[PDB]
Amino acid sequence: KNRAARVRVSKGDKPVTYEEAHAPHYIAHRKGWLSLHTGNLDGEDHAAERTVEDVFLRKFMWGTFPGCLADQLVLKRRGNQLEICAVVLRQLSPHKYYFLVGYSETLLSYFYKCPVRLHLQTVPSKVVYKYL
Amino acid sequence: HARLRALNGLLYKALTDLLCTPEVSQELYDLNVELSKVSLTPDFSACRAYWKTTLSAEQNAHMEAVLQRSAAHMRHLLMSQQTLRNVPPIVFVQDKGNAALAELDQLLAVADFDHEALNKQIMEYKRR
Amino acid sequence: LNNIFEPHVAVRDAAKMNIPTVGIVDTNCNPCLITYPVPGNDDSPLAVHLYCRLFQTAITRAKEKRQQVEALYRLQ
Amino acid sequence: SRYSPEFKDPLIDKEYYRKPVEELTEEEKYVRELKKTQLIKAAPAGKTSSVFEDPVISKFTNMMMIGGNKVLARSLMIQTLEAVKRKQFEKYHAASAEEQATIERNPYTIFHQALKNCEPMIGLVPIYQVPVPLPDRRRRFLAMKWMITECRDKKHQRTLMPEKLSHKLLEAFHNQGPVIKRKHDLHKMAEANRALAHY
Amino acid sequence: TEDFIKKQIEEFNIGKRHLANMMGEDPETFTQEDIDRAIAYLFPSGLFEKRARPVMKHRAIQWGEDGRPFHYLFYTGKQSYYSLMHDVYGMLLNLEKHQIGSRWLIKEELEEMLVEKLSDLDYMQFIRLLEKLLTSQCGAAEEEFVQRFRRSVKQLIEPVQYDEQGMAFSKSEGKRKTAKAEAIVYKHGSGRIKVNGIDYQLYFPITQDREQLMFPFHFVDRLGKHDVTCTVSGGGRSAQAGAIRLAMAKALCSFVTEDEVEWMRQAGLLTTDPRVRERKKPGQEGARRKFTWKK
Amino acid sequence: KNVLKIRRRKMNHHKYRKLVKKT
RNA sequence: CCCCACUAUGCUUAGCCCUAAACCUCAACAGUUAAUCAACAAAACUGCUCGCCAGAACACUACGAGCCACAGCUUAAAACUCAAAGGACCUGGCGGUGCUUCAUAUCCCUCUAGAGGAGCCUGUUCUGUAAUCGAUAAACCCCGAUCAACCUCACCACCUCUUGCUCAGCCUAUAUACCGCCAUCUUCAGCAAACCCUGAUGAAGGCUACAAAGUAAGCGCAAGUACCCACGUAAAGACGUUAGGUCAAGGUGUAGCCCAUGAGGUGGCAAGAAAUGGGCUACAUUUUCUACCCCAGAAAAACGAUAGCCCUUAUGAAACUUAAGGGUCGAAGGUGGAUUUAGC
Ligand SMILES: [Mg+2]
Ligand SMILES: [Mg+2]
Ligand SMILES: [Mg+2]
Ligand SMILES: [Mg+2]
Ligand SMILES: [Mg+2]
Ligand SMILES: [Mg+2]
Ligand SMILES: [Mg+2]
Repeated sequence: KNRAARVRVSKGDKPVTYEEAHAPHYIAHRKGWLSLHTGNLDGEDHAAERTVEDVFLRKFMWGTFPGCLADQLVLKRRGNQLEICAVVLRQLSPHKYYFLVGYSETLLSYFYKCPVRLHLQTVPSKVVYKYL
Repeated sequence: HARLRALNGLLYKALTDLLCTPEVSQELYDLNVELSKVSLTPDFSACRAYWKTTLSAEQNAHMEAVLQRSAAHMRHLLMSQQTLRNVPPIVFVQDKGNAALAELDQLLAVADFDHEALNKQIMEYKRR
Repeated sequence: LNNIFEPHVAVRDAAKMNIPTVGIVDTNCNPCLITYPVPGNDDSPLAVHLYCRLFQTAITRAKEKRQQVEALYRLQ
Repeated sequence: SRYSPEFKDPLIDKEYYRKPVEELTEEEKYVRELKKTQLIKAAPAGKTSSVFEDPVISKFTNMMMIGGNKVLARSLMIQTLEAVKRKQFEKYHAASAEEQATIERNPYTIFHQALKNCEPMIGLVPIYQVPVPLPDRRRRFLAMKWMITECRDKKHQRTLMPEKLSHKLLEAFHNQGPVIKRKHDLHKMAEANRALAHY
Repeated sequence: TEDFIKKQIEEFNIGKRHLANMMGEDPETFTQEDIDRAIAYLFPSGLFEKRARPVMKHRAIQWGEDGRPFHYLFYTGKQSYYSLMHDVYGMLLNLEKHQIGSRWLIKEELEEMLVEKLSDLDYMQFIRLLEKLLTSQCGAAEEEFVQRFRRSVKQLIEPVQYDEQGMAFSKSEGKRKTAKAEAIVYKHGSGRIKVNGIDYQLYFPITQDREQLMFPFHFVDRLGKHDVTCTVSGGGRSAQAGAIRLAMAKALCSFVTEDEVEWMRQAGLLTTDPRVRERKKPGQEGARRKFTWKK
Repeated sequence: KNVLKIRRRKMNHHKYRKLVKKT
């Protein structure tokens, strides 16, 4: 059986978002890519660099916002601009959210030498697409 | 096995005697069914009587249906006559073998013209 | 009675759910669990038509009397 | 198959569409009307409306084909037909008028007659090798396969396929040759196993 | 409830007005097609499953606030199906007292029509009742009822054109495997066929390809009655021959009678052969050839 | 019902008869 | 057991013997059908009386007694031992056990091309080496590897280092601790929570379409989507099955090494007695060589090595071990057994 990036139904109680509820063979069909850059296009270079940067950004935003990210990040690259769009819970205080936004933006901009921006969309709770 | 062969012969004779009479039913006697052979299952679970089938398909189906209907009654009759103390269920199987021979006759009228095995291991062990 | 001459399961279900049941019971019926059994023929077309007409008239009369009473109270 | 089951095989026959309406029966008229509402498969590259199109020769060419080399198989078949016709013409011109009347010169007729003569009426199948009747399709396939296998035998050295096939076809046209002998041996074996045929 | 639906309707109207403002369109004539085009432009999603793309658009409850159901057959649990059966039975009673390219809709279509879920046996019962209605010499009032449940089950021909030289001609195209051909057939000619500017007997040394080219004209008995110019690209000799054959037949349809067009369609001269090379799959030698199964 | 009690009775009777025959 | 012959015996007379699943397994008599009844059996009881029973086994026994009985019958114990014995049901299955239908590249035959014969290539096993590991019937065997001359490398030999590139490290043990990613039936359509009803509310059961207690969210199939259609191929393919594979992708539980089971350098294997799997090239004339890319001319005992030897070139620091080319050699082989693979 295929065990890759799938959520197995056990009791119809586990809540899953839209991303988790869809198997990989649905990426081109029901859930667009979580990252958008030109590196993987035809004739374009630096695909590996973009992949490594995306992995580091995901692992860094996951730990910088512990228990706050509702779903996986969305990374967009436009020229040298990098935009991280994150769905976040409303558990933490807004002061801490703004502190983390400023800190993460400045640190990522200085680390990757690109004008990083971070857009947070707040939700009361993790949106449940279905139960498994 | 000898006992199976003897029982097969006895059951074939008994069934042939049964079907030569209106005893089972008038319709079955009117059908004039014939048998080629009778074979018992190795575990004595069933008794297959191979009855010859005529060329007519509808008549063959009618005869097979009547035989299937009367198989249980014939089994009871055999147990009543004490030809066998325990008679397994009787299954009437169509026999089309003679049809192939008949068609071959029709077409041919127009056709134109132990110790040694282990001795190897023993030899190898002796040499080794 | 159902089509196999057993009592309709709806009778037992309504008794379970405490729903009163009016019922036309023939000689072979079981009026034990029916709240308001009416012993009568249930096979003749005339009898069934009479029952349908009677219940229709009763319900229509009740509804129109309810409308009349409500209107009269409003006009009070 | 890329064709849905709704599709129907094409009917490449000009005479069918040239038949007058009056001669059509009620069932034939209904069939023609129904065909107007049915999807039709594309005409296969093998068969056309050509008056010289012989389905038997086309099937024989397909059987002779090795590794999809249809051009080579067609060339071998036409060379065989030409060789048969040339040998028949030589025999005709070298024979007297009385023999000339009997001598046949149509290669297609000779090919069909040889295949018919090589058709085995009855064959054998395990059930014991019980002799059993053969459907006409199986008969034609067995005749063609026997002819092709006999021509492909290594017993012939350095001789081209068209010459060997023409020689075997001419032999079979006169009810002689290895293929007719094979058919007679099969029939003899069926006669011998007549006893076991009751299985 | 209906309150939620009405709130959604008001929200959709307000959002439609905002969308019309954003696109600069007239808020009055801003129809559903305009809404869909605006949404597709503003939120371009290339997800293949069209149901997953963004969409801005406009089941119900069968009882009111007092708890009384609206339909008298509600407690059956299949009120739509049984109401339909009741109406059909009433029509059959009325008919009894007073005295092709269409098929019955499939169970899925019936369920969509009745917004309910029905078993196979229920569908068969309804279909048998409808057939009895049809066979009962039903009038137009019931024939329209039947046609509510009825579902319907010819080749277009290119027109004749004229060239600079003054000849009358038609042009068509076809394809076979990986070969594409475009053919031009003149109304009057002498049987000359030129492929890519080369005479056909020189461009097609194989006799089978020439027979394939002959097949369309020979079928309608028009050998030597036309002149053909074909441009074919891709594929092999046989694929090119088949593509040219299909294109020539399609173009010649413009000059033969409709009966001959139907005859050619029945002969397969007009159907495009969908048989194309099947892709090789991983874990097997070819399209279908598996690897040697070891033991 | 199972005849295990009857089987035990039969076995005991057979053994008793054998013992009586022996001695 | 079967066949034949034959005896006690079955029969009569006159006595004995007194045993049976001697069973309607339901004691005799009287009465009732009123609110049923553990189960099964033959619907449930009441009144009354007689006989009998008090765990199983010892035990249709021993002893005593009686009897026409003498290997008998009736009556009938105890000691030792056991935690059960037993009655009726419920759910049960596996059985090289038949019959009738079937399988659609599928179980057999039939169709085509193969494998099993030869060389070579490649993997495995064995042999050997000082010199990895994992894979091991289907579901391993051109497998991890879309790849090993050094590196890769985890192996071996020798030498070197000790808070070590790392707030160390370990390719050290355990896939029978796991995540992760998968095989397999699956070329399957079932898995199912949550309710409802039946059996007196027992282990359980829930099927009737002219329908009689089932409904079912959800999962999967389906559908939808990709490719060229609506077809087809992909993709998908649940729950379960093999304590299935991988601790050597990586992570991690447990346990172990810490002057070494860690780290580094130099050098080195990898062969053939042999068997086996798979692949390539062929054994030719439907062929070989050449032109051409399909109207030809030659060859035809030659056909046939990508093998062996030599040389050159490419890559590289390094070619003996890689690849390409050339020269030379022209061998085995002559369509291959049982068996077996794949294709609609
Ligand atoms: Mg009644
Ligand atoms: Mg008795
Ligand atoms: Mg008594
Ligand atoms: Mg006794
Ligand atoms: Mg005693
Ligand atoms: Mg005594
Ligand atoms: Mg070694």
